[PDB]
Amino acid sequence: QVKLQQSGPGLVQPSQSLSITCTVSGFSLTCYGVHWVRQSPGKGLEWLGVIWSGGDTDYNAAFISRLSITKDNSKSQVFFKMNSLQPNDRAIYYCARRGGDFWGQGTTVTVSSASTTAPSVYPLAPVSGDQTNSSVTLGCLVKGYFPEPVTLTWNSGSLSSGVHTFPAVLQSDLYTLSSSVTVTSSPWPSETITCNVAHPASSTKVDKKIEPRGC
Amino acid sequence: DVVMTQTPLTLSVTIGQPASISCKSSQSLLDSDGKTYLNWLLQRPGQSPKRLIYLVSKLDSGVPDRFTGSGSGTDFTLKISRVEAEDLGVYYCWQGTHFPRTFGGGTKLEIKRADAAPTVSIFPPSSEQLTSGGASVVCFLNNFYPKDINVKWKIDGSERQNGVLNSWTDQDSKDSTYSMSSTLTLTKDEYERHNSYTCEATHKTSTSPIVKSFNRNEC
Repeated sequence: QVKLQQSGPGLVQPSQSLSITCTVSGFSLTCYGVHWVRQSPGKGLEWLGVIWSGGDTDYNAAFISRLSITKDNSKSQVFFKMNSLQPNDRAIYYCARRGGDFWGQGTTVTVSSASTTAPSVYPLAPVSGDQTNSSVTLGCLVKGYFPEPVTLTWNSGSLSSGVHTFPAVLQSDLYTLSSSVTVTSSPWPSETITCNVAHPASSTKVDKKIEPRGC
Repeated sequence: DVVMTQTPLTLSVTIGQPASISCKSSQSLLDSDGKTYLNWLLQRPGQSPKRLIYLVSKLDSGVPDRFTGSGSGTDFTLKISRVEAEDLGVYYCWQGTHFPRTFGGGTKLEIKRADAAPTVSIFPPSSEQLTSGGASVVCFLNNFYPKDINVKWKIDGSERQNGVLNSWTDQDSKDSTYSMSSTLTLTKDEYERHNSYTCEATHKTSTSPIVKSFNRNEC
Protein backbone atom coordinates (compact mmCIF):
# COMPACT_ATOMS: atom_id res chain seq x y z
CA GLN A 1 0.00 0.00 0.00
CA VAL A 2 1.01 3.67 -0.27
CA LYS A 3 -1.00 6.43 1.40
CA LEU A 4 -0.46 9.50 3.54
CA GLN A 5 -3.12 9.52 6.26
CA GLN A 6 -3.23 12.80 8.19
CA SER A 7 -4.62 14.06 11.49
CA GLY A 8 -5.13 17.45 13.12
CA PRO A 9 -7.74 19.81 14.63
CA GLY A 10 -10.69 20.89 12.50
CA LEU A 11 -11.26 24.01 14.60
CA VAL A 12 -8.78 26.59 15.93
CA GLN A 13 -9.16 29.92 17.75
CA PRO A 14 -7.42 33.02 16.29
CA SER A 15 -3.71 33.17 17.11
CA GLN A 16 -3.74 29.55 18.34
CA SER A 17 -1.29 27.14 16.64
CA LEU A 18 -2.11 24.31 14.23
CA SER A 19 -0.35 20.97 14.18
CA ILE A 20 -1.05 18.25 11.64
CA THR A 21 0.56 14.80 11.66
CA CYS A 22 1.04 13.09 8.31
CA THR A 23 1.56 9.38 8.81
CA VAL A 24 2.84 8.06 5.51
CA SER A 25 2.97 4.37 4.63
CA GLY A 26 4.10 2.34 1.66
CA PHE A 27 7.41 4.14 1.16
CA SER A 28 10.47 5.55 2.98
CA LEU A 29 10.85 8.99 4.56
CA THR A 30 14.58 8.66 4.07
CA CYS A 31 13.90 8.44 0.33
CA TYR A 32 11.03 10.86 -0.25
CA GLY A 33 10.24 14.43 0.69
CA VAL A 34 6.76 15.37 1.90
CA HIS A 35 5.03 18.49 0.69
CA TRP A 36 2.52 20.56 2.61
CA VAL A 37 0.18 22.59 0.44
CA ARG A 38 -3.18 23.96 1.54
CA GLN A 39 -6.33 24.92 -0.31
CA SER A 40 -8.09 28.15 0.60
CA PRO A 41 -11.81 27.70 -0.27
CA GLY A 42 -12.35 29.04 -3.76
CA LYS A 43 -8.71 30.13 -4.14
CA GLY A 44 -6.70 26.99 -4.83
CA LEU A 45 -3.62 24.88 -4.14
CA GLU A 46 -1.04 27.08 -2.43
CA TRP A 47 2.33 25.56 -1.59
CA LEU A 48 3.43 25.98 2.04
CA GLY A 49 6.56 23.88 2.43
CA VAL A 50 8.57 20.66 2.24
CA ILE A 51 10.99 18.50 4.23
CA TRP A 52 13.37 16.45 2.08
CA SER A 53 14.67 12.95 2.86
CA GLY A 54 17.80 14.62 4.22
CA GLY A 55 15.70 16.37 6.85
CA ASP A 56 16.36 19.67 5.07
CA THR A 57 13.33 21.89 4.53
CA ASP A 58 12.24 24.61 2.07
CA TYR A 59 9.42 27.01 2.93
CA ASN A 60 7.17 29.45 1.13
CA ALA A 61 8.44 32.96 1.85
CA ALA A 62 4.92 34.05 2.78
CA PHE A 63 4.75 31.43 5.58
CA ILE A 64 8.34 30.80 6.68
CA SER A 65 7.96 33.15 9.66
CA ARG A 66 5.39 30.86 11.28
CA LEU A 67 5.89 27.37 9.85
CA SER A 68 7.72 24.43 11.46
CA ILE A 69 7.95 21.21 9.47
CA THR A 70 9.62 18.34 11.29
CA LYS A 71 9.42 14.55 10.93
CA ASP A 72 10.48 11.21 12.38
CA ASN A 73 12.21 9.01 9.79
CA SER A 74 11.54 5.83 11.75
CA LYS A 75 7.95 6.59 12.77
CA SER A 76 7.10 7.39 9.14
CA GLN A 77 5.63 10.74 10.20
CA VAL A 78 6.08 14.33 9.09
CA PHE A 79 5.00 17.12 11.42
CA PHE A 80 3.44 20.33 10.17
CA LYS A 81 2.94 23.11 12.68
CA MET A 82 1.96 26.68 11.81
CA ASN A 83 1.73 29.51 14.33
CA SER A 84 -0.48 32.58 14.86
CA LEU A 85 -3.48 31.33 12.84
CA GLN A 86 -5.81 34.03 11.54
CA PRO A 87 -9.37 33.40 10.14
CA ASN A 88 -8.15 33.54 6.51
CA ASP A 89 -5.86 30.56 7.15
CA ARG A 90 -8.99 28.46 7.07
CA ALA A 91 -8.37 25.86 4.34
CA ILE A 92 -7.87 22.16 3.68
CA TYR A 93 -4.30 21.09 4.43
CA TYR A 94 -2.57 18.41 2.47
CA CYS A 95 0.43 16.16 2.65
CA ALA A 96 1.66 15.01 -0.73
CA ARG A 97 4.55 12.77 -1.61
CA ARG A 98 7.39 14.56 -3.37
CA GLY A 99 7.85 11.75 -5.87
CA GLY A 100 5.16 9.28 -6.97
CA ASP A 101 2.31 11.65 -6.33
CA PHE A 102 0.26 10.41 -3.44
CA TRP A 103 -1.68 12.94 -1.43
CA GLY A 104 -3.37 12.89 1.91
CA GLN A 105 -7.08 12.70 2.72
CA GLY A 106 -6.83 16.35 3.71
CA THR A 107 -7.40 18.07 7.06
CA THR A 108 -9.75 21.04 7.20
CA VAL A 109 -9.06 23.96 9.50
CA THR A 110 -11.73 26.43 10.62
CA VAL A 111 -10.33 29.43 12.49
CA SER A 112 -12.98 31.04 14.67
CA SER A 113 -13.87 31.61 18.32
CA ALA A 114 -17.04 29.57 18.12
CA SER A 115 -18.76 26.46 19.47
CA THR A 116 -18.35 22.90 18.26
CA THR A 117 -22.12 22.26 18.14
CA ALA A 118 -23.27 18.67 17.55
CA PRO A 119 -25.68 18.12 14.58
CA SER A 120 -29.33 17.13 14.65
CA VAL A 121 -30.00 14.34 12.15
CA TYR A 122 -33.65 14.30 11.06
CA PRO A 123 -34.82 11.79 8.43
CA LEU A 124 -36.88 12.85 5.39
CA ALA A 125 -39.56 10.42 4.17
CA PRO A 126 -42.13 10.76 1.37
CA VAL A 127 -45.56 11.36 2.85
CA SER A 128 -47.23 9.49 -0.03
CA GLY A 129 -45.20 6.94 -2.01
CA ASP A 130 -45.20 6.55 -5.79
CA GLN A 131 -47.69 3.87 -6.89
CA THR A 132 -45.88 3.55 -10.21
CA ASN A 133 -43.11 1.06 -9.46
CA SER A 134 -40.48 3.54 -10.69
CA SER A 135 -38.62 5.34 -7.91
CA VAL A 136 -38.97 6.50 -4.33
CA THR A 137 -36.69 9.22 -2.92
CA LEU A 138 -35.73 9.60 0.73
CA GLY A 139 -33.52 12.21 2.37
CA CYS A 140 -31.63 13.12 5.54
CA LEU A 141 -31.12 16.52 7.20
CA VAL A 142 -28.20 17.52 9.41
CA LYS A 143 -28.85 20.84 11.14
CA GLY A 144 -27.05 22.69 13.89
CA TYR A 145 -23.32 21.96 13.88
CA PHE A 146 -20.17 24.05 13.59
CA PRO A 147 -16.75 22.74 12.35
CA GLU A 148 -17.80 21.94 8.79
CA PRO A 149 -16.19 18.51 8.57
CA VAL A 150 -19.08 15.97 8.91
CA THR A 151 -19.45 12.62 7.11
CA LEU A 152 -22.71 11.08 5.83
CA THR A 153 -23.62 7.80 4.09
CA TRP A 154 -26.50 5.45 3.21
CA ASN A 155 -26.74 1.95 4.66
CA SER A 156 -23.07 2.48 5.58
CA GLY A 157 -21.66 2.75 2.09
CA SER A 158 -23.70 -0.24 0.87
CA LEU A 159 -26.10 2.24 -0.71
CA SER A 160 -23.83 4.22 -3.02
CA SER A 161 -25.66 4.82 -6.29
CA GLY A 162 -28.48 7.36 -6.26
CA VAL A 163 -26.86 9.29 -3.40
CA HIS A 164 -26.66 13.11 -3.62
CA THR A 165 -25.06 14.89 -0.69
CA PHE A 166 -25.33 18.66 -0.99
CA PRO A 167 -22.61 20.82 0.56
CA ALA A 168 -23.62 22.27 3.91
CA VAL A 169 -24.88 25.81 3.84
CA LEU A 170 -24.28 28.34 6.59
CA GLN A 171 -26.89 30.79 7.84
CA SER A 172 -26.67 32.38 11.30
CA ASP A 173 -23.23 30.90 11.92
CA LEU A 174 -24.31 27.24 11.75
CA TYR A 175 -24.11 24.58 9.06
CA THR A 176 -26.88 22.47 7.57
CA LEU A 177 -26.07 19.54 5.29
CA SER A 178 -28.59 17.42 3.34
CA SER A 179 -28.38 14.16 1.39
CA SER A 180 -30.81 12.22 -0.80
CA VAL A 181 -31.22 8.66 -2.06
CA THR A 182 -33.55 7.36 -4.79
CA VAL A 183 -34.27 3.65 -4.63
CA THR A 184 -36.87 1.91 -6.80
CA SER A 185 -40.45 1.83 -5.47
CA SER A 186 -39.91 -1.77 -4.32
CA PRO A 187 -36.78 -1.16 -2.16
CA TRP A 188 -37.95 1.27 0.62
CA PRO A 189 -40.62 -0.98 2.15
CA SER A 190 -38.56 -4.19 1.95
CA GLU A 191 -34.93 -2.98 2.15
CA THR A 192 -34.04 -1.02 5.28
CA ILE A 193 -32.66 2.39 4.30
CA THR A 194 -30.70 4.26 6.97
CA CYS A 195 -28.65 7.47 6.91
CA ASN A 196 -25.51 7.23 9.00
CA VAL A 197 -24.04 10.61 10.00
CA ALA A 198 -21.02 11.70 12.10
CA HIS A 199 -19.64 15.16 12.96
CA PRO A 200 -15.93 14.61 13.78
CA ALA A 201 -15.44 17.33 16.41
CA SER A 202 -18.11 16.41 18.92
CA SER A 203 -17.73 12.68 18.28
CA THR A 204 -21.37 12.26 17.23
CA LYS A 205 -22.24 9.03 15.42
CA VAL A 206 -25.91 8.87 14.45
CA ASP A 207 -28.16 6.50 12.48
CA LYS A 208 -31.50 7.61 11.02
CA LYS A 209 -33.52 4.95 9.25
CA ILE A 210 -36.00 6.54 6.88
CA GLU A 211 -39.46 5.37 7.96
CA PRO A 212 -42.94 5.77 6.41
CA ARG A 213 -45.25 8.57 7.57
CA GLY A 214 -48.72 9.98 6.87
CA CYS A 215 -50.55 13.24 7.65
CA ASP B 1 8.61 33.61 -8.34
CA VAL B 2 7.46 31.45 -11.20
CA VAL B 3 4.02 32.62 -12.30
CA MET B 4 2.09 29.69 -13.74
CA THR B 5 -0.81 30.76 -15.98
CA GLN B 6 -3.42 28.25 -17.21
CA THR B 7 -5.41 29.92 -19.98
CA PRO B 8 -8.67 28.09 -20.39
CA LEU B 9 -10.24 29.05 -17.05
CA THR B 10 -13.45 27.05 -17.63
CA LEU B 11 -14.11 24.64 -20.47
CA SER B 12 -17.30 22.84 -21.48
CA VAL B 13 -16.92 19.99 -23.96
CA THR B 14 -19.07 17.12 -25.29
CA ILE B 15 -18.15 13.60 -24.25
CA GLY B 16 -15.85 12.13 -26.90
CA GLN B 17 -14.66 15.58 -27.95
CA PRO B 18 -10.96 16.69 -27.59
CA ALA B 19 -9.82 19.06 -24.87
CA SER B 20 -6.53 20.88 -24.53
CA ILE B 21 -5.50 23.02 -21.53
CA SER B 22 -2.39 25.21 -21.60
CA CYS B 23 0.04 26.04 -18.80
CA LYS B 24 2.65 28.78 -19.24
CA SER B 25 5.42 29.68 -16.80
CA SER B 26 7.17 33.05 -16.43
CA GLN B 27 10.51 31.16 -16.40
CA SER B 28 11.88 28.19 -18.35
CA LEU B 29 11.21 24.86 -16.65
CA LEU B 30 14.32 23.19 -18.03
CA ASP B 31 16.73 22.52 -15.16
CA SER B 32 20.54 22.46 -15.23
CA ASP B 33 20.38 18.71 -14.59
CA GLY B 34 18.82 18.58 -18.07
CA LYS B 35 15.23 17.79 -17.06
CA THR B 36 12.09 19.93 -17.25
CA TYR B 37 9.85 19.55 -14.20
CA LEU B 38 6.17 20.02 -15.02
CA ASN B 39 3.35 17.73 -13.85
CA TRP B 40 -0.39 17.88 -14.50
CA LEU B 41 -2.72 17.09 -11.60
CA LEU B 42 -6.51 16.60 -11.47
CA GLN B 43 -8.88 17.30 -8.63
CA ARG B 44 -12.37 15.85 -8.99
CA PRO B 45 -15.02 17.22 -6.60
CA GLY B 46 -14.69 15.92 -3.05
CA GLN B 47 -11.58 13.78 -3.57
CA SER B 48 -7.91 14.75 -3.30
CA PRO B 49 -5.70 15.81 -6.23
CA LYS B 50 -4.33 13.05 -8.45
CA ARG B 51 -1.30 13.51 -10.70
CA LEU B 52 -1.95 12.33 -14.23
CA ILE B 53 1.24 13.36 -15.98
CA TYR B 54 4.78 14.13 -14.87
CA LEU B 55 7.97 15.31 -16.57
CA VAL B 56 5.75 17.08 -19.13
CA SER B 57 4.86 13.92 -21.06
CA LYS B 58 5.24 10.88 -18.86
CA LEU B 59 2.06 9.23 -17.67
CA ASP B 60 1.49 7.95 -14.14
CA SER B 61 0.39 4.35 -13.53
CA GLY B 62 -3.28 3.68 -14.10
CA VAL B 63 -3.60 7.11 -15.75
CA PRO B 64 -5.60 6.40 -18.97
CA ASP B 65 -3.64 6.97 -22.15
CA ARG B 66 -6.19 9.48 -23.47
CA PHE B 67 -3.99 12.15 -21.92
CA THR B 68 -1.08 13.70 -23.82
CA GLY B 69 1.57 15.83 -22.19
CA SER B 70 3.70 18.12 -24.26
CA GLY B 71 5.52 21.41 -24.03
CA SER B 72 8.98 22.76 -23.38
CA GLY B 73 10.55 25.62 -21.46
CA THR B 74 7.62 27.88 -20.62
CA ASP B 75 4.89 26.54 -22.94
CA PHE B 76 3.24 23.25 -21.96
CA THR B 77 -0.06 21.74 -23.07
CA LEU B 78 -2.35 18.96 -21.76
CA LYS B 79 -4.63 17.10 -24.16
CA ILE B 80 -7.46 14.64 -23.60
CA SER B 81 -8.23 12.89 -26.91
CA ARG B 82 -11.86 12.06 -26.09
CA VAL B 83 -13.31 13.34 -22.85
CA GLU B 84 -15.33 10.87 -20.80
CA ALA B 85 -17.81 11.42 -17.99
CA GLU B 86 -15.04 10.81 -15.44
CA ASP B 87 -12.72 13.61 -16.61
CA LEU B 88 -14.68 16.23 -14.71
CA GLY B 89 -12.94 18.29 -12.07
CA VAL B 90 -10.32 21.05 -12.01
CA TYR B 91 -6.86 20.58 -13.57
CA TYR B 92 -3.73 22.19 -12.10
CA CYS B 93 -0.13 22.39 -13.29
CA TRP B 94 2.93 22.69 -11.08
CA GLN B 95 6.63 23.26 -11.61
CA GLY B 96 9.41 21.71 -9.57
CA THR B 97 12.47 23.45 -11.01
CA HIS B 98 12.36 26.69 -9.02
CA PHE B 99 11.66 26.63 -5.30
CA PRO B 100 8.31 28.15 -4.46
CA ARG B 101 7.07 25.06 -6.41
CA THR B 102 4.21 27.14 -7.76
CA PHE B 103 0.84 25.99 -9.11
CA GLY B 104 -1.28 26.99 -12.08
CA GLY B 105 -4.61 28.55 -11.08
CA GLY B 106 -6.86 25.75 -12.27
CA THR B 107 -9.02 24.97 -15.29
CA LYS B 108 -12.59 23.85 -14.63
CA LEU B 109 -13.75 21.14 -17.05
CA GLU B 110 -17.55 21.01 -17.43
CA ILE B 111 -19.02 18.17 -19.50
CA LYS B 112 -21.72 19.21 -22.00
CA ARG B 113 -24.59 16.75 -22.19
CA ALA B 114 -28.18 17.33 -23.32
CA ASP B 115 -30.59 19.24 -21.13
CA ALA B 116 -32.42 17.42 -18.37
CA ALA B 117 -35.30 18.51 -16.14
CA PRO B 118 -35.13 18.32 -12.34
CA THR B 119 -36.73 15.40 -10.51
CA VAL B 120 -38.34 17.45 -7.76
CA SER B 121 -39.30 15.84 -4.45
CA ILE B 122 -40.99 17.53 -1.49
CA PHE B 123 -40.44 16.69 2.21
CA PRO B 124 -42.46 17.91 5.25
CA PRO B 125 -40.92 18.61 8.69
CA SER B 126 -40.36 15.33 10.55
CA SER B 127 -42.14 15.23 13.91
CA GLU B 128 -38.79 14.89 15.72
CA GLN B 129 -37.71 18.24 14.32
CA LEU B 130 -41.16 19.62 15.20
CA THR B 131 -40.48 18.86 18.86
CA SER B 132 -37.85 21.63 18.63
CA GLY B 133 -38.41 25.35 18.04
CA GLY B 134 -38.78 25.09 14.27
CA ALA B 135 -39.75 23.14 11.18
CA SER B 136 -37.87 22.83 7.88
CA VAL B 137 -39.52 21.99 4.57
CA VAL B 138 -36.93 20.58 2.16
CA CYS B 139 -37.20 20.31 -1.60
CA PHE B 140 -34.85 18.18 -3.71
CA LEU B 141 -34.62 19.36 -7.35
CA ASN B 142 -32.17 16.80 -8.73
CA ASN B 143 -30.69 15.50 -11.99
CA PHE B 144 -31.29 18.51 -14.23
CA TYR B 145 -28.49 19.33 -16.64
CA PRO B 146 -28.02 23.09 -16.99
CA LYS B 147 -26.89 24.05 -13.49
CA ASP B 148 -28.99 27.20 -13.59
CA ILE B 149 -32.38 26.71 -12.02
CA ASN B 150 -34.49 28.64 -9.56
CA VAL B 151 -36.89 27.35 -6.95
CA LYS B 152 -39.45 29.67 -5.41
CA TRP B 153 -41.45 28.65 -2.37
CA LYS B 154 -45.08 29.43 -1.65
CA ILE B 155 -47.07 29.15 1.54
CA ASP B 156 -50.82 29.13 0.83
CA GLY B 157 -50.06 30.88 -2.46
CA SER B 158 -48.05 33.64 -0.81
CA GLU B 159 -44.53 33.11 -2.10
CA ARG B 160 -41.75 32.67 0.45
CA GLN B 161 -38.34 34.19 -0.19
CA ASN B 162 -37.06 34.40 3.38
CA GLY B 163 -35.80 31.51 5.48
CA VAL B 164 -34.77 29.56 2.37
CA LEU B 165 -31.32 28.05 1.87
CA ASN B 166 -30.40 26.53 -1.49
CA SER B 167 -27.41 24.28 -2.23
CA TRP B 168 -25.95 22.92 -5.49
CA THR B 169 -24.19 19.62 -5.97
CA ASP B 170 -21.55 20.33 -8.73
CA GLN B 171 -21.39 18.02 -11.79
CA ASP B 172 -21.93 14.30 -11.17
CA SER B 173 -19.13 12.05 -12.50
CA LYS B 174 -21.82 9.71 -13.85
CA ASP B 175 -24.88 10.96 -15.71
CA SER B 176 -23.05 14.38 -15.61
CA THR B 177 -26.04 16.40 -14.45
CA TYR B 178 -26.56 18.74 -11.51
CA SER B 179 -28.57 18.84 -8.30
CA MET B 180 -29.82 21.29 -5.71
CA SER B 181 -31.92 21.34 -2.52
CA SER B 182 -33.94 24.21 -1.04
CA THR B 183 -35.00 24.28 2.56
CA LEU B 184 -37.64 26.73 3.75
CA THR B 185 -37.58 26.82 7.54
CA LEU B 186 -40.21 28.32 9.83
CA THR B 187 -41.13 28.32 13.53
CA LYS B 188 -42.96 25.15 14.63
CA ASP B 189 -46.16 27.13 15.14
CA GLU B 190 -45.78 29.32 12.05
CA TYR B 191 -45.58 25.96 10.24
CA GLU B 192 -48.72 24.11 11.32
CA ARG B 193 -50.38 27.51 11.08
CA HIS B 194 -50.67 26.93 7.30
CA ASN B 195 -51.76 24.18 4.91
CA SER B 196 -50.15 23.93 1.47
CA TYR B 197 -46.41 24.16 0.91
CA THR B 198 -45.23 24.69 -2.61
CA CYS B 199 -41.82 24.15 -4.15
CA GLU B 200 -41.60 25.11 -7.83
CA ALA B 201 -38.57 25.03 -10.16
CA THR B 202 -38.29 26.95 -13.41
CA HIS B 203 -35.72 25.29 -15.73
CA LYS B 204 -35.19 25.72 -19.49
CA THR B 205 -36.81 22.39 -20.46
CA SER B 206 -40.32 23.97 -20.24
CA THR B 207 -42.07 27.37 -20.19
CA SER B 208 -44.13 26.59 -17.11
CA PRO B 209 -42.41 25.78 -13.78
CA ILE B 210 -42.17 22.34 -12.22
CA VAL B 211 -44.41 22.32 -9.13
CA LYS B 212 -44.28 19.89 -6.22
CA SER B 213 -46.35 20.58 -3.11
CA PHE B 214 -48.17 19.05 -0.16
CA ASN B 215 -51.21 19.68 2.06
CA ARG B 216 -51.15 19.16 5.82
CA ASN B 217 -54.78 18.03 5.57
CA GLU B 218 -54.03 14.99 3.39
CA CYS B 219 -51.15 12.55 2.80
